[PDB]
Amino acid sequence: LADLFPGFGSEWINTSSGRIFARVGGDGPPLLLLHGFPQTHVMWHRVAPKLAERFKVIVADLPGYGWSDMPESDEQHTPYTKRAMAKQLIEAMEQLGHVHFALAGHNRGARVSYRLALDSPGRLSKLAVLDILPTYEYWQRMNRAYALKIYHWSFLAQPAPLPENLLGGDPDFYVKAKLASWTRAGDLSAFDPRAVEHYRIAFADPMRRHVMCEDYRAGAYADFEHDKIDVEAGNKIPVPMLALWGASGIAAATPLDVWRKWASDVQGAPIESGHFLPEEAPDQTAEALVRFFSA
Amino acid sequence: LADLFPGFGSEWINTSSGRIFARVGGDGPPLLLLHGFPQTHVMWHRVAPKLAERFKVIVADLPGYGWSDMPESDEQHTPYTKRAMAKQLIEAMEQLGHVHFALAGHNRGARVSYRLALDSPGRLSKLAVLDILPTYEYWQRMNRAYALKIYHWSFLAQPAPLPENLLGGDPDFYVKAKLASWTRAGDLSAFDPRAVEHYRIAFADPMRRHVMCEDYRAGAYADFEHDKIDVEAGNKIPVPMLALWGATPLDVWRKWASDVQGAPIESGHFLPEEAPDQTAEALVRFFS
Ligand SMILES: [Ca+2]
Ligand SMILES: [Cl-]
Ligand SMILES: [Cl-]
Ligand SMILES: [Cl-]
Repeated sequence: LADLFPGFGSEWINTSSGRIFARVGGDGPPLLLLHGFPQTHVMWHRVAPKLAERFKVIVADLPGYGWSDMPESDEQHTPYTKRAMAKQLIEAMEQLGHVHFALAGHNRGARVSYRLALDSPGRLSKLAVLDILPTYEYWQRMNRAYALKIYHWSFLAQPAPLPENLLGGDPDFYVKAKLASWTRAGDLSAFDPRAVEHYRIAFADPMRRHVMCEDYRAGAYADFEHDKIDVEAGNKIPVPMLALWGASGIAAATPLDVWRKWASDVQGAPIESGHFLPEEAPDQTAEALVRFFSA
Repeated sequence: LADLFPGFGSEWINTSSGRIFARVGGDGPPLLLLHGFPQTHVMWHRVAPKLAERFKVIVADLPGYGWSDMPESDEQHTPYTKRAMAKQLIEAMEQLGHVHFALAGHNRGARVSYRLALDSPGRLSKLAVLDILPTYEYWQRMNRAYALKIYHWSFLAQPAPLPENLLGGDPDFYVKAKLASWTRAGDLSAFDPRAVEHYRIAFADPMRRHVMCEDYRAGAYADFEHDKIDVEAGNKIPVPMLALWGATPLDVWRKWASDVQGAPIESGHFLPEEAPDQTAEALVRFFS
């Protein structure tokens, strides 16, 4: 497996919940980057060099993903809830001496991020969320057309071992089809092939697949309940926020109008891209982030 | 593979779209019984005898299921639309000289059945549907709770080859899990193991699984649009109808049908296997 981060160090950070793997580079204000599904930390490899010119950049594998440890799950999927993930990443950042930091997330990693902002706003200087709406909003909008367009939220959330058994026959085919499907073009041309191999090797481990299923089960149950509490209470994130989305991404109204309901100081823009902003549109995504976190 | 229909013949019935396999038994007024997913005609083995006491009973594999031939599909999944399946079964019944008949269906076969009633009501003396609502109504209900409970409606409808690739790895586990998970008991104890083996064997064939996905693709697309035309027009089935359901559905069906009665049955989804005495008694009473 390639090293996609020239001159970044490598840390395995202890926490009460298990080790977090990270690459660490640059210097300046601390910025944590969180990937999602079906990826690992390496999906930031096109933008991290540019960010490292201005920030101390911490590129972490989510709890249970990549080279991070995999806690045993439970009947409420607790360790793979976004609440739990956020707590674990807070601990990992305190191990580095970072109690107040900037954060950018994509997909599951973005969900961790906004949940962190709702639970522990004082931890964050600023927050960016890439190509997502809140988990509550994804579920609320559910109807036939959404159910058919993006099916995997309900599929992976089926009780174990249904999705795990289905995914075990030909895992490579599933992971690669997902990666291609969510890009602008519908192919793998956006991705460095060495990055694709990181994703494929992760996905090839049944223990890593089970984590991804627990993640989505959390996404259907507890994470959705946690979000519902907030929206019904009228709680908004006070941390300055950026919402960046792909014009051909996954996230009627614009994602910016959705986020205004969840955040009292939010800006946003689309980028011409599928879901995978940092790989499909690296220059633009890096520029948007640098500008936001520096301003 | 066991013979679960004592005193029934076995016929291959010709149609413009391919052969329909059926077990045929009994004498008297004609009654067609249609299975659904992931089963075959054999799921009626517990109730067909009692019905054959009073009716000529035709137990048919749906187009593409079981031993019925598999018509070639197309980009709109046409031969696995309920409209097209109902046309095909009308032609099969004509080959027997039955142009006015009673019909009971379960799951996918219940959808063929209410579609046949909406399109060609003169074909039917009476109609029974088991443990379904109309396709349009499921889709209208498709919020977070329904997306979770009826996830397969979206998963099996994904474009080929996604569900076919996933189902090939361990088909036996998937078929057995669907069978179990929709019963009251949550296991396979309600089924005859011989019946289970018929279902497993059909499901083990990639071409048979492809047909199932084509059925669910029709279920998400054309079948939905056919139904939506009827609900937007205010069309109600005029045929005398019974809705049985596993323990309202009757209130739903009264919006779709002008002469409908209904009752719950103590059962999970698979009424004719989980609750064979109660289902047979209800069907015999209605169809008599
Ligand atoms: Ca330490
Ligand atoms: Cl989203
Ligand atoms: Cl770019
Ligand atoms: Cl059905």
